[PDB]
Amino acid sequence: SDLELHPPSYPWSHRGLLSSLDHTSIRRGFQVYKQVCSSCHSMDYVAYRHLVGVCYTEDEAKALAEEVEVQDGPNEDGEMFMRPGKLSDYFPKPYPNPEAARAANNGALPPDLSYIVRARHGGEDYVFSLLTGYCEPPTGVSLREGLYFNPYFPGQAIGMAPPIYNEVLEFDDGTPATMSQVAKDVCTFLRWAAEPEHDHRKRMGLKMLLMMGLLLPLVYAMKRHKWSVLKSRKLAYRPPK
Amino acid sequence: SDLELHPPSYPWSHRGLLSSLDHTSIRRGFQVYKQVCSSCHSMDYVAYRHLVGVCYTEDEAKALAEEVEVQDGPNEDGEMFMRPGKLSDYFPKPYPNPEAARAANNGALPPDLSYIVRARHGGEDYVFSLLTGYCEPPTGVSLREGLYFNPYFPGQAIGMAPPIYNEVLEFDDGTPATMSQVAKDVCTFLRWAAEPEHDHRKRMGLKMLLMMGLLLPLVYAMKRHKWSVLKSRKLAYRPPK
Amino acid sequence: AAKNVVSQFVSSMSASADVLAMSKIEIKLSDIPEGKNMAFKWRGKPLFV
Amino acid sequence: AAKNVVSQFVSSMSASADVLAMSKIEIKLSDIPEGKNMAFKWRGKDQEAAVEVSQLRDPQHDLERVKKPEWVILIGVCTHLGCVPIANAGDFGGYYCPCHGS
Amino acid sequence: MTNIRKSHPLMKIVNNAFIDLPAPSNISSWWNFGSLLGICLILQILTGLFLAMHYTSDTTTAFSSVTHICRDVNYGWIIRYMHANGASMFFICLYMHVGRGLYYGSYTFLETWNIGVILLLTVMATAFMGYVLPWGQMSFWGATVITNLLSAIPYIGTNLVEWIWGGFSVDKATLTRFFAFHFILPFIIMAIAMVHLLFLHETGSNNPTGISSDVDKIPFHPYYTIKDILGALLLILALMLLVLFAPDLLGDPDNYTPANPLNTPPHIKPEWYFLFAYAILRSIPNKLGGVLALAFSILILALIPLLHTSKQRSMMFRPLSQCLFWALVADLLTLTWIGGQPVEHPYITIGQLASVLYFLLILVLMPTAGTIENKLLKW
Amino acid sequence: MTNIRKSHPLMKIVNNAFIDLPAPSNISSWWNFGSLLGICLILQILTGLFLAMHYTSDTTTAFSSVTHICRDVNYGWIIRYMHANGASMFFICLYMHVGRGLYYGSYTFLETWNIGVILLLTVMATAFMGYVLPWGQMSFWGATVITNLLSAIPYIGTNLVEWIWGGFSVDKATLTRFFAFHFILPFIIMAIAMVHLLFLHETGSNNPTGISSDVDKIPFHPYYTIKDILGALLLILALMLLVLFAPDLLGDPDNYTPANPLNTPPHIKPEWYFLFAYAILRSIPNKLGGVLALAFSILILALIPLLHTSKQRSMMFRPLSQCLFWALVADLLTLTWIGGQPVEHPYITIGQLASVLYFLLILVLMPTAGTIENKLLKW
Amino acid sequence: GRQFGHLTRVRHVITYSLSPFEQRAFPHYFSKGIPNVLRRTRACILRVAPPFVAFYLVYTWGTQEFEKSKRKNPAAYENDR
Amino acid sequence: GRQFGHLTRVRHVITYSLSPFEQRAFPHYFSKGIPNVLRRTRACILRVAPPFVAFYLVYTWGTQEFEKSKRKNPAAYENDR
Ligand code: HEC
Ligand code: HEC
Ligand code: HEM
Ligand code: HEM
Ligand code: HEM
Ligand code: HEM
Ligand code: FES
Repeated sequence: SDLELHPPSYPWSHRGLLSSLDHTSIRRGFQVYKQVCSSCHSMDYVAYRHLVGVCYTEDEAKALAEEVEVQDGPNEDGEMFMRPGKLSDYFPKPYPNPEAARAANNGALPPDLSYIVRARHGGEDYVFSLLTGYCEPPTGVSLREGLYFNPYFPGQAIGMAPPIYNEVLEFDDGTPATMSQVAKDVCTFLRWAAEPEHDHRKRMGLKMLLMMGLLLPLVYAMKRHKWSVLKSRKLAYRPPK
Repeated sequence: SDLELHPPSYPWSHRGLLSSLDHTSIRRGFQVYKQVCSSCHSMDYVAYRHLVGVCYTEDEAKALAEEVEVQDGPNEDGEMFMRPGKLSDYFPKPYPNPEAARAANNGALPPDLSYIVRARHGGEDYVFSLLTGYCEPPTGVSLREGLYFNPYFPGQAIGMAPPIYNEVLEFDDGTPATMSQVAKDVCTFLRWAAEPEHDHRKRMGLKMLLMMGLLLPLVYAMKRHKWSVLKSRKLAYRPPK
Repeated sequence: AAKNVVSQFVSSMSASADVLAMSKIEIKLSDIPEGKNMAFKWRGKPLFV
Repeated sequence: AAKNVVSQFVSSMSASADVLAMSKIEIKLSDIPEGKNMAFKWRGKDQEAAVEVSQLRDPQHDLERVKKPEWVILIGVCTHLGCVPIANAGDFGGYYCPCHGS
Repeated sequence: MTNIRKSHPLMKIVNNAFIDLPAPSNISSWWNFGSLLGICLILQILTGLFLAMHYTSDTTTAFSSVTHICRDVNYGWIIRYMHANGASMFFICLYMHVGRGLYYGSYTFLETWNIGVILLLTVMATAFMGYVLPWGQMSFWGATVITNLLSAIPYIGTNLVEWIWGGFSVDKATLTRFFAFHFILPFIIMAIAMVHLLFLHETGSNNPTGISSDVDKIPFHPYYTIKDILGALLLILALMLLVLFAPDLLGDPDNYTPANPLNTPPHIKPEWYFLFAYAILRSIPNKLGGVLALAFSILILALIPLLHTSKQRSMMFRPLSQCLFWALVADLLTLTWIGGQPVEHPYITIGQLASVLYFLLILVLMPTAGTIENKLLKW
Repeated sequence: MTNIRKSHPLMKIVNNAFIDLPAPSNISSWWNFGSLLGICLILQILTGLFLAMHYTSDTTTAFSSVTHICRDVNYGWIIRYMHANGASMFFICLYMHVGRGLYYGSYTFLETWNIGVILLLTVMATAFMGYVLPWGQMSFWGATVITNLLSAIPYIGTNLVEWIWGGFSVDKATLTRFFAFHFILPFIIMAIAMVHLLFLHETGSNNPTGISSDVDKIPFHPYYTIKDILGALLLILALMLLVLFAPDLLGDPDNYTPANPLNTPPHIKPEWYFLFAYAILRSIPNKLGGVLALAFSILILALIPLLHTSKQRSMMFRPLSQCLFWALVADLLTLTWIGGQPVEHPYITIGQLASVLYFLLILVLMPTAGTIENKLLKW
Repeated sequence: GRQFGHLTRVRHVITYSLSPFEQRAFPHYFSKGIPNVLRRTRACILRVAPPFVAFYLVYTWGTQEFEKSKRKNPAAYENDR
Repeated sequence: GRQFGHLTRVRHVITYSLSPFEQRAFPHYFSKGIPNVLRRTRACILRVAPPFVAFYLVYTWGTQEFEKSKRKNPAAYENDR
């Protein structure tokens, strides 16, 4: 029975219709996951195939891929692998198992974030706010210890300790790392996640439109051209009477 | 390029049309698997649901089931468990894995025997012979060490060491255990395996037959009853001419 | 045979004997002192008892 | 329309980014001398290794003594052998000849 | 018909049920719909088909495959949405086809109606199962609800639940049974489609004016075919426009959440178009009451032709009833938004209000009105 | 047609394409087949359908499900075999329908033939995919062969392989693509079925005697309907008799062996009915040669109506050709057993013998014969 | 019978028409048609719109009516007791 | 037209028949029909059977012809050399 707050709508690089994603921040925001969210929340669904779309050179992310993986491979010739090899591989999960996952976070179940944007209502500003907002417990409230008070959380208490502060990290660029920037630099990343085709798919939009304005007036011409006769009728009642 | 031998057709308790299976030997032959074939070859497909069909009392095979099973159960609240509980469970495989399986038998791959009857040509006498036959290497032949010469095997050399000798075991009954008996007592067992409904399904056979002889002459009567007129025609050409 | 066949049809879709095998395997029921919580496996939702 | 349009439906059938990962990059492996064995499958398993991916047979061909270098193997191998071999059909007799086994 | 390519194969003689089908002069775009309907049906057929290829129903695995579908499959993403994004459009194509029905009251054609009736009833049930396929949470519980809604039958209700279930749960059988049905089913609908057309070609088309137009007719092949050509593609636009720019707009159902049998979402509503029917479920406190309320609620359509009392057909010459007609329209549109909300009291009463309001509109008012006009009009 | 329940719904007027369909007097049981055919088609439809429910195609899992099917599913075992054991019977129902064709040479009806042609060609291809479903080894390699047989096209052949494959292997796409096709397909056949009937009801039936019977005809509803009633159920007997007592008799394909991509069985032959076609594949040393040999081999049927040279129709009055007719029969039946054997020279030559023998029988002898009879018979 | 032949009986009607090429696809389309908008847009608008307006009120009306009902607990009872 | 009416023209044929109840479903079925077996069974059997007999020979003929060809290696070459 919390008043459900809604995030103010922010402009974005992608916000507008034809507005695209910018990979520069996407590259950075990856590192964040490479740094932070690999703690608990996973993303299982994307191969290392990102390469050039996130601008990664074939070698760049391949060699980047190489370090990520590396587990066993010697069980009586039955294996998996160390050192992924190709890009098809996915991320190691920080937990093998919800049992292993939840207990580690002590009753909390970190969700997989792959599509989570499309899950939660209200787009990215949901999280960016949820990133931003942490408030001082009001007078007359208490929390479960792990739960940390943000009105953005639905029950407004979350076991997630605020990860982001100004310069949690250093970006790949060397850009000065800032709580908001570090936060805002990621907000493009998952927005990309659920829809890799996003950038590409918009092409058809402009493609179809100019294609579209073509034919309709054309059709609209033809139709009338036929109907030109019917609406041109005359009638004459000239009875022999 | 071995001359392919064919097993002489033996009579059986089930051989004839209405000839049923007898569970007394089936109960025994189970123990054989419970003794022998659990070595390597598995059968994955049947629950402990056998109970009363193989005559096992509900408790009888349940308590019998209880002993058979399986490992562990303590992995952070996840996994399987000890002591099967219900009958739905299947047998533990002596090998986790074809890798584990084949190497253990050193290049040989023991097959699962569940349907194997229906796989091999020539019914049960295929195996019973293959059980029976072991011959003395002819002059001018040699073998792979594990391979043991039987003309029944297609290449006529098999890594399976002959399991069955007279009184390998003691039957559940206490029947004196005999290589042929021990062999022949099993030959009904798998014959049952691929077709549990076998005994039951035959019922419909006699059911339909007497049902069948009913209607056809009946139909055969009716049809004619109509055609009675047509084949009764006469024609008269009485031209005014 | 209409009563054979129409029936033998329907009862197919009805229930898997193995699905039936999975109703209330939990029997237990003691294992647990008075107030002392054991657990069991219900119709497939967890049960504290 | 259709030229783009029908393509899309059709191309779905065509191939997938999954097995697109095949066409060995690895290969890499391995054996020593005889073994053979020496197969896997992977419908293929550049090579690379080096180079190679010409072929010898299916299932860890892997080359003709890898042109005398490595192969696995490197001909001889166990019964019958690597290329000639024979090891042709069940398993005799035509081997990998041809002529020079390459 | 000398050397006419119509009769040479006997087949094309049948094809003269179209070319020379006479047609009425004055016709709203509102008569595009009948032909417009079949359009969606076709275009669909392909989409779910090629989609059917890479997808598989296996209770553990199935949903996972879908992820694979829009991502690694050639153009997998455009396709999923297509089959989906047609669906609602198709339904809006539906009601309109109905919509024309009463506004001109063409239901005078008698069994044809009843055909048009049954034809529909199947269709909605179809995608219902179709909506299970994605295996989302909302799917899962939504599935879980309605069968649990069924059971209330006084004596025999019980088994039929676990009979359709095939167990105590929502598991495999419940699913993969349907993947047949949600698939096998629509064809028979197509088979049915032609039948619904046949009867119409007993009598020929109806008009706007409730006036037999027989004095004037038109060869169909030249003309309405054209207006079709226009009317057809127009659909595609928004259909293709929604899909790309704002795909998830009508994708209001949010769950790609792998369905947790234990966990329950904060909210369960069926997808957009059910909801008024679903809303009316809430109304009756009697759980059984709402059932005979809900299912019957649409069955009223069968009952309309019984209540035509007037001496002239098309509404457009009876102004009074026309009010009711619209009056009913929003009343439908009303129940939506109420249905579009949870079960708090201010809505509840409001929801409780329009229910009995609803029937009165159709069941009494409409038949009541025309009588007086006759008297008013001296009939 | 006063108050006749035929015209009251317009629909049942169509239903008078049957009741009052006139019919020939003297008719062999050999005319039961046409109606007999559709019988199998129906009974099938249900079987694979309910079977489709518990089964799933997933390359790893799928076959496993089947084991579950005949075992733990209610009456699962009777059902599998049914759908299967109908199949071959249906084919033997097929050729007979053809069989009547030439023995009375009714193919005089022209495009109707061509219809009956295409109608078939699909059907065999159908179960071909259907046979993949069990995922047995013999399925797997048998599947693996024929596509690998396709590739020999000089320029474009390559891609089409991996195009139909959807990869370098036999894997998922190859399978689960088909589980659509092997399923979706037969309906359209049923749709096609009626068409093939229509044309026949242009001219009415043909006879034994090659003599227009128009002097005498019979109302169909009373009589042949009866002989149907008999002729229909008779099938079921052996059909139900084979299935229970000796299920695997025709179950000659032995593989419940989970298909090993690496491992190859000691023998690969397609199932029984292909084999003569498959046999003829072996004949040509040219791999391409056998292709244009194999596929064309059946296409000859299209070409028969071109070669009718006689002045009287039904064979039963031309004794000489009748020999060829039978002479051809065993020749077919011959290729079976040769096809039923491996590739070993005494058979090889023998197989190599009947090939060119085969065409000569049809292609030359048959047209050659009748000419002389005319002259012999003073025509 | 033949769909057009036996339709009806009609007497002493006369029809006049041109080739479509004789004329244009926009015979004063703008000028002539734009007035027509009103006579139809005014015709029904008397009969149709108002019911919706009532709805729209209810939309805000009940929402507002809803809103207070929960949103503020220290309303009927303020946080005093 | 109407299928039966306009079929053909026929003149001065006469037909004679009874109710089916007037007679039996087995008017000397056995006695009368059993001879008929032959005249049909003999009619075609002249024209039909023999080709198959040739086949059946070939069946055994080639099989036998096959059999030696492999079955015994110490045949053409005995195991001497
Ligand atoms: C402490 C390990 C950890 C860290 C580091 C971490 N997550 Fe959190 N996260 C969790 C856990 C556990 C929860 C839920 C806490 C609870 O349930 O009380 C959570 C909450 C969340 C939630 C909302 C919970 C939900 O159901 O969606 C999101 C989204 C999320 N994390 C993503 C992130 C993001 C984004 C970051 C980087 C800012 C991040 N995680 C870093 C473990 C972590
Ligand atoms: C030594 C462990 C072992 C024992 C004990 C054993 N099996 Fe064997 N069995 C094997 C292995 C391994 C092979 C194949 C040997 C080879 O491939 O050279 C084999 C051969 C067979 C075969 C034929 C191989 C095939 O492909 O079908 C069958 C059938 C079989 N076993 C079943 C049985 C039966 C019946 C018994 C009881 C008489 C039995 N096994 C006991 C391991 C065993
Ligand atoms: C997808 C479903 C349907 C399809 C494909 C379909 C198809 C058609 C077509 C092609 C026509 C002729 C053009 C027209 O009059 O609209 C038509 C007319 C009609 N249909 Fe259906 N229809 C469908 C649904 C329905 C339904 C649901 C009903 C009634 C509940 C219905 C009742 C009618 C009626 C009454 C007509 C004649 C309407 C008139 O005279 O204007 N149809 N339909
Ligand atoms: C009017 C026609 C149809 C409708 C309304 C319909 C309904 C649905 C629904 C509700 C879904 C799930 C919605 C979603 O996934 O977003 C769906 C997807 C699907 N439908 Fe249909 N169905 C129709 C015809 C078909 C046809 C013709 C096929 C197959 C040839 C089919 C098979 C499928 C399949 C396989 C899917 C999986 C794609 C997916 O769920 O994402 N349906 N359809
Ligand atoms: C399952 C496939 C088929 C079905 C369901 C089917 C159905 C029928 C039916 C009901 C008839 C009328 C009764 C009869 O004359 O037999 C018929 C006749 C005929 N069909 Fe088909 N038929 C099938 C296959 C074929 C094929 C494969 C051909 C030619 C290749 C064919 C050509 C004919 C011909 C020529 C006739 C008329 C034969 C005569 O006058 O005796 N049909 N078919
Ligand atoms: C003349 C009609 C049909 C034929 C000849 C045919 C062909 C086949 C074949 C060759 C098999 C595998 C053979 C076997 O499993 O032993 C099979 C099984 C199957 N067929 Fe069909 N099909 C036909 C119609 C259908 C229909 C109508 C369906 C589904 C409604 C269907 C779906 C299936 C399915 C699901 C199986 C799985 C059962 C199994 O493979 O054991 N087929 N059918
Ligand atoms: S049914 Fe659960 S609350 Fe109404």
